[PDB]
Amino acid sequence: VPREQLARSRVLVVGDVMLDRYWFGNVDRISPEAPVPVVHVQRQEERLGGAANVARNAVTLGGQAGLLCVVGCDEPGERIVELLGSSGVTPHLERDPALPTTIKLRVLARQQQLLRVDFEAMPTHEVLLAGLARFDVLLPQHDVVLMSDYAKGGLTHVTTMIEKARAAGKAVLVDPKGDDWARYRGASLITPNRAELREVVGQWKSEDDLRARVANLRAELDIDALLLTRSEEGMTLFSAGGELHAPALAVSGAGDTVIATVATMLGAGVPLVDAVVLANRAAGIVVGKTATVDYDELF
Amino acid sequence: VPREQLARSRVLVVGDVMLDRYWFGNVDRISPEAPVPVVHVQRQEERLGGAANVARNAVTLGGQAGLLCVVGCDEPGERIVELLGSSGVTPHLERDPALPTTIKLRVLARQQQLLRVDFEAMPTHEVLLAGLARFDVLLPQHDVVLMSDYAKGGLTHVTTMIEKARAAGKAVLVDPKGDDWARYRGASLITPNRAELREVVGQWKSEDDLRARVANLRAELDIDALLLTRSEEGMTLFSAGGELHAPALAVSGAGDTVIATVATMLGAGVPLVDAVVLANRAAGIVVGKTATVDYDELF
Ligand SMILES: COc1cccc(OC)c1-c1cnnc(NCc2nc3cc(OCC(=O)O)ccc3s2)n1
Ligand SMILES: COc1cccc(OC)c1-c1cnnc(NCc2nc3cc(OCC(=O)O)ccc3s2)n1
Ligand SMILES: [K+]
Ligand SMILES: [K+]
Repeated sequence: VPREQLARSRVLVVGDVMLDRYWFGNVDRISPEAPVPVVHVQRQEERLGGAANVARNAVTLGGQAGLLCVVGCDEPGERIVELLGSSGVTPHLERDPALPTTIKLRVLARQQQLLRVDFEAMPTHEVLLAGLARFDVLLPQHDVVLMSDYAKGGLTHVTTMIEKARAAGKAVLVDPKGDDWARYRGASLITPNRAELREVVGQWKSEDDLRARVANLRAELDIDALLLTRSEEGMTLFSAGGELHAPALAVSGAGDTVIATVATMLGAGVPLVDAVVLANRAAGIVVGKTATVDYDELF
Repeated sequence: VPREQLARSRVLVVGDVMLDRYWFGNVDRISPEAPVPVVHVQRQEERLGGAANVARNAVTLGGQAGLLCVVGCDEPGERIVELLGSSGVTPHLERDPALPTTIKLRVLARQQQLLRVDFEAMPTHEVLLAGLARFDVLLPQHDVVLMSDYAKGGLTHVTTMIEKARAAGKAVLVDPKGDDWARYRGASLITPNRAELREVVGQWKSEDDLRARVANLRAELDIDALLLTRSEEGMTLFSAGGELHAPALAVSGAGDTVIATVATMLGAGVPLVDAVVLANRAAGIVVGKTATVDYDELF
């Protein structure tokens, strides 16, 4: 794929944005107030998480990406904005002064976690409808929409967003979250892993059992295709015209990398099966480094 | 004491400033990455700590207070500045862009601590000498100096500061920290508790044993008086002209309250024994509420 063909590939990433933050410290003593460790923090690292990382991958492959999401009026909010600007992602953020920007803080010492700390809230109804209005404006400016769900509240109106995108002839990719997929109704492609697929469809016993177990799930959800990631076993694309398997070639943030690759490819006008094939090579690489596959490495 | 007599009582608080911060959250699940709790934080509280709280008490009694200390060029730095301005304390901060502002973060859930997190560093030699220069300028503008030690690095040059203050006929009060008190040499009054006194002087068996155990410690440190706080047993002022005991009348931040009261009183020109007496009443109150005794309650 010419780097100028996918240069005009426009992907609109929509969903839950967050900041993955880490504190590394030393624990030498116990607190005088409680029977708990004391962590003298020596350094802090951070990277874009959630939908933000998904959008990060579309750019490094040579394409363009936009991020429709909600942040708060706080420090991590400012930080995401800065981190977005320095990664090539066009930001389309709604600000909720009452919302804390989603952040997952890990506290570590001796290369071991002691605690995880979350900051998160449900966006106000007012804010969500504002974003939905932005989606209307942003839709025509893009070739494919990517729904990155993390159950934080950003994809409350995903069903509506999907039906608007499909009505404009734009593909809708969904990175799932949870056991309720009724909201993903009408989506072009949905990309769960083996664990994620179960809780919706249950456990199975043969690729012929899994085969039909996927067929009806696609049939009752107006979902045209399902891309099942299987780690060691590779991927399987269940498209109603057939199936396509792709083995590995060699771990974190790989799910973000595969759906971003498929999205940016489709936007570049490359066929689905080819897009899925490329998503496998991109997958085989980021597991060898979070990471973002460049244009030079993929081809 | 007329509220206009102590209105012109000027206390220069010097030492380690910090921010006491608290996170209250809910813990419902275990992290997918580690066998550690996940704390969804719902609210945050904070108050001035260290030397800052000591300076806070001098103002609420009607007097004036100044704070010579070191903060960093960060968020908690800004926060202390704001918290100082809204408490009546004249700030005299040195900024160290390489230093993290000292903060003690408690994470809690279900009214129970899970972890404490510290941010702290040693001030650069350059910064410490800058502050010492400020002390020279600030000394004449005050009636009494208060050394609030927390072993964070702010009182590296305390011995010099003490000998300069005493040379100008200004009292020097010391709130101790640790087993090395050789640095407090030349101080007017030093205010440890029973636990703090031991590690320097060891354990004792009779007020006559403790009596002489204090006498020599005062004699080898050019320290004129020691105010021993004994909780339930009250206080004892060991001044070489005699002793003075003051029983309780009825818990946290009480040590800050007693030494602040003594300091602000001496600055108002009230005698030592009277100042110590008043420090007992101030003590008997804050244990009934951190807290700051007002002028209306003390008298
Ligand atoms: C995250 O991927 C792996 C993880 C473990 C072992 C692996 O194979 C040696 C892989 C791997 C490496 N390269 N290709 C493949 N095959 C296709 C893929 N399987 C997965 C599975 C993924 O997530 C697994 C999960 O969510 O548990 C994410 C991306 C891919 S891409 N799998
Ligand atoms: C912090 O004070 C108390 C703590 C526990 C019981 C108490 O008596 C009922 C007291 C208390 C209350 N009111 N007056 C007094 N007596 C004089 C004082 N003892 C202490 C002891 C202090 O700290 C004790 C420590 O550091 O462990 C701080 C201030 C005073 S003031 N003690
Ligand atoms: K990686
Ligand atoms: K109190």
